[PDB]
Amino acid sequence: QIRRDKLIIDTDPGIDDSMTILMAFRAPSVEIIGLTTIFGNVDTKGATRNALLLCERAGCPEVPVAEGSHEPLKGGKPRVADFVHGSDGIGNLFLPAPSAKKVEESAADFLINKVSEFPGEVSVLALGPLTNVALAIKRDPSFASKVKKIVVLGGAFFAAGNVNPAAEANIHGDPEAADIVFTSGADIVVVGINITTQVCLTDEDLLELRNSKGKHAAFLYEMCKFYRDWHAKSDGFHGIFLHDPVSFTAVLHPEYFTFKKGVVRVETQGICTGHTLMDQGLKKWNSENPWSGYKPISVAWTVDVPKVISFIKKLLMAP
Amino acid sequence: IRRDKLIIDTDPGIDDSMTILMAFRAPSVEIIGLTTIFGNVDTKGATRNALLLCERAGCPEVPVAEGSHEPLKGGKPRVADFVHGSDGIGNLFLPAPSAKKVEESAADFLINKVSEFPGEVSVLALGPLTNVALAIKRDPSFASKVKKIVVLGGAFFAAGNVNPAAEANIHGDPEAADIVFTSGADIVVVGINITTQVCLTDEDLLELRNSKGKHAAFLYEMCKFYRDWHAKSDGFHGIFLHDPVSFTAVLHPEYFTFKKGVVRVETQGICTGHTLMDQGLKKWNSENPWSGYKPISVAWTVDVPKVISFIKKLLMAP
Ligand SMILES: OC[C@H]1O[C@H](O)[C@H](O)[C@@H]1O
Ligand SMILES: OC[C@H]1O[C@H](O)[C@H](O)[C@@H]1O
Ligand SMILES: [Ca+2]
Ligand SMILES: [Ca+2]
Repeated sequence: QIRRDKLIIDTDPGIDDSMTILMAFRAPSVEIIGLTTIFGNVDTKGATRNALLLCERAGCPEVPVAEGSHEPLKGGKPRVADFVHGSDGIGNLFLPAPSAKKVEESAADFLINKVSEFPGEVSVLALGPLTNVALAIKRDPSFASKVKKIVVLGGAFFAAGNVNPAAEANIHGDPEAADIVFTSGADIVVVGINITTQVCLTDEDLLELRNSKGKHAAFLYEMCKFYRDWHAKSDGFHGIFLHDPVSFTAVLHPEYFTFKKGVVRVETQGICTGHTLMDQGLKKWNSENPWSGYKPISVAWTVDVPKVISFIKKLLMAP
Repeated sequence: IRRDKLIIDTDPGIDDSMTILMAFRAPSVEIIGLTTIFGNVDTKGATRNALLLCERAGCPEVPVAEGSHEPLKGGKPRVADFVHGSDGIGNLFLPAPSAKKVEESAADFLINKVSEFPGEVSVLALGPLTNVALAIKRDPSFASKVKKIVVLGGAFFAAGNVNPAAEANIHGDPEAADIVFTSGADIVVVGINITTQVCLTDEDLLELRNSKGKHAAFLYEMCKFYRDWHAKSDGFHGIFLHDPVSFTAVLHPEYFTFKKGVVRVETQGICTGHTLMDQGLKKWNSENPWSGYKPISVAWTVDVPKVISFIKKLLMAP
């Protein structure tokens, strides 16, 4: 009935990625044109397996799943967040293998091809390390102008990281890729954990979800048991933060946030590897520095927490 | 009254000069020496200004010990002459002092005084931390014997002032700052996240010039250049009070709140000079560069009216 905006989700499912993907398949204003997978919460092969299973669970096994890079741009087999998302990446449910199969092309080929087929039409929601997006940008200098918005869940702006004091997980997963994306000149919107740690579902909210008429309520509640237990052990919070679902909310309802423009750079070496730092442009520097001359991006600054929670709950609890 | 022994390590420097003159007039403080470092001006220029400040305050007997001419990594340091003027005091070009520096380097002066009075000597660090790091490396007992080190430096979850990542003192010597912060000494750090909240407007500066303050004319004259830099760079008609706020933390810690946490400094890459604190509110799954070190105190909030009132009272005192 209503106009659908084309969206590619680049993801490492992942418990909150899974919640976001299932919400996105239910959003009537969205047309998911594909899922592109990356490592982080689980190895890339595990992320592809979960993405194919989510397409089957949502009743859309025809939605293409394109497998991305198995390692960051600097190389090396990545250590994955199995202590947060379980050994299978979805809270240790150990589900049977999907029947649907991934497409032949890589995530980077898929991103380039779709953006070239529908110029200015396709937005990218990046929910994991930015390796595939950086590969597309490096391979295609016209990608930045052809893509619509790139909404990124990543970074920690003037706030503690979540892998260590300096870095947020997605950026730490591939700092070089994040620096390439943020300096690409594309229309980028970054939602850091400085924003998403303000948006939580309590144990009571999780029980409300389990008791709801939500299409995937049972599955969402089961995955969230492991996820909630990690938040209790590590952050001392009884419930879960909503990271990937808040970035999806910034795609559909940017009016629930305020944004600041600024050049963003990523530290790629030393103790602060993975740190994201924005130059707001409020001070005139005496000399040039690593933030000089780049095109600024939009950084989520404040969030209307009740409006975001209401929107997420509505999609999760929808029959 | 009983006076707390204090060594001021400094790169004077316009706000360093304001702080030094305030410290010489504080009855609860005994300034046992000034140790100089580069930053706002080359070390030789900082020594010249420190000796001139001792003369101006009527205490030319106060020892001035010259410190390192370069940061620990070596090479000629960048000087903030665009902020503090070519002479480091706002282009006043005043005659050189009669008083002379002592023979001992700043690092050896710090070591010797701390060893003479274990647990009793405090250090107020107003510039890059090179001399303090040299004292820690040269004397393994220094960190345990110094009473407290109060540092004006860093930017905690806030923009730097040399570039988006780094505050000037830390950027001046990142390796030295990392040595000081991981030394295990009783350290208190006051970052520019705190001091950019404390300002003197053009009206406050005029009130100072028109006051009966002992050093009012000199302070106002130095601040002309300083204020012009703030107008051009920060878009603020007035000055921030950086070094005087750290001195206020020494005398009136009750005007601030502090958080404990391990602090590390980035020494390479685009974020060279960045200061980052681990608040310890999250249990990490595995060890990281903030693990295992002794935490330090980081100034977190400030009662701005109380700090401004204290600084103004000291600056305007006859
Ligand atoms: O730091 C949070 C992010 O890392 C993981 O990828 C989570 O799913 C989320 O995207
Ligand atoms: O960044 C401010 C500091 O740098 C300079 O040394 C100033 O005097 C102050 O100490
Ligand atoms: Ca994710
Ligand atoms: Ca100083």
